[PDB]
Amino acid sequence: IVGGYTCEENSLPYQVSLNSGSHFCGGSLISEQWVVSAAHCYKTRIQVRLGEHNIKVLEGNEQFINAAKIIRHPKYNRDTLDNDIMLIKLSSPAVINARVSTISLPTAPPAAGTECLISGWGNTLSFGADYPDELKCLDAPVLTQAECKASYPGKITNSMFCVGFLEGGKDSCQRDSGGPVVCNGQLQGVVSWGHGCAWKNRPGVYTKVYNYVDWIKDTIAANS
Ligand SMILES: [Ca+2]
Repeated sequence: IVGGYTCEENSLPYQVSLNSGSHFCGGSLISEQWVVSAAHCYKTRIQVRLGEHNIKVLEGNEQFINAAKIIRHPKYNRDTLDNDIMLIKLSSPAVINARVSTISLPTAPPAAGTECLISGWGNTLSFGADYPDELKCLDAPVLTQAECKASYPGKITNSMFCVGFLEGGKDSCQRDSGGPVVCNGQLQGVVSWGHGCAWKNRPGVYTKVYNYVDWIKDTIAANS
């Protein structure tokens, strides 16, 4: 997250870190045993880290649980990032408590102009890279589809929407990928891509979670 602030500790209890030696992506806990992330974050083995604030120091609220199933959307396109979403089934359920808990799936799409909360342990620089120890947060609005499309002409599919600031300065970034965009208490987006981070006319592009609620339901039911 570029241009954000350090979140209050364990104030986003649905935020997870995907770890494969180091942190590499975010995710969102949607039930005791299931996480939503980006398909481009797939690896064959993933450890999910819940209850984190400082990802470098064991503070006492962490739960580390291996992924048992890692299921990309079957229409994920690895060139265009169309359908950039995946589900992770934990090998055992997380213990739900004040510091680890779920985020609701969305009941409607978010309107343009809605203020959302984006979070993660991704890069904090617009040129180069620096990764933080503590979870970062960003308050940002949903942009119109026309703004999204004008920012990335020919690249915005029907699974994508934009959130951010066309003037630049504040955005998600590398290793925020897979993590949440929450608007009015519902998971509306998955951090997906952009050109650079926090550049003018290059807002973040996010997967439209609302478009996948039925897919999530069905996939979970079939893998239970
Ligand atoms: Ca920690």
